[PDB]
Formats: sequence, structure tokens, C-alpha cells
Amino acid sequence: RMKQIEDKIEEIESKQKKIENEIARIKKLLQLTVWGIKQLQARIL
Amino acid sequence: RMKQIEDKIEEIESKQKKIENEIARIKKLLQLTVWGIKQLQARIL
Amino acid sequence: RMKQIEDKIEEIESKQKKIENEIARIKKLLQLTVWGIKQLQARIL
Repeated sequence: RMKQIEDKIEEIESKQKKIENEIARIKKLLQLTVWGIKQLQARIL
Repeated sequence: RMKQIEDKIEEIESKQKKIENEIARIKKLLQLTVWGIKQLQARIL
Repeated sequence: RMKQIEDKIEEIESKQKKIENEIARIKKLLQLTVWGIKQLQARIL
């Protein structure tokens, strides 16, 4: 039972890391879009 | 105690799934904004 | 062992809350970019 719990915890932590990676990927792309909007606005103004 | 731990684990996994859903929703909207920026830039150029 | 598991669970839940905060931050910024795109498109049209 202890080993089952330990395995379950490792699984959850692995999923958490996957989620963290996805968040990092979204942040990077979101930063590119912010930059793109700034450039387009500067042209429009 | 085993049952309490099992319940706690299910709760955590449920929250993880909720988080995964939110990430998926953000990715979809972010994709729309990327497309919108591409169309606006093409008009500006 | 029970205490180790309890500590591990608290750690995981704390990370989950951190993730939730980051998601909330991304959503807010994404909302600003959606608004910016709407304003730029209205000028272009």
C-alpha cells in the first residue's frame, strides 16, 4: 500500500510538471502576440 | 486512513483535470488571437 | 509515514494553487490582447 501511494504521488507530480511545461509554452506564445499587437498598433497610430 | 488518502488523491486528480481543461480553453483562444494578428498584419502590409 | 504522506499532499496542493494563479494571470493578459485586437480591427475596417 505504501508503494502504491508512492507511485500515485509520482504520477501526480509528473502530470504537474507536464502542466507547468504547457503553461510555460503558453506564456511564451502569449508574449509573442503581445509584441505583435504592439507593432501593429504603432503602425496604425 | 487509507480511504482518506484515496479520497485526497481523487480530489487532487480532479483538480488536475480541471486545470487541464482550462489550459485547453486558453490554448484555443490564444490560437484565435494568433490568427487575428496574422490577418491584421496582412492588411497592414 | 502518515505525516510524510500528509506533507507530500500539502506540497502538491500548494503547487496546484501556484498553477491556478498562473492560469488566472494568463487569462487576464489574454483578455487584454483580445481587446487590443478588437480595437485594431475596428480601425482597419
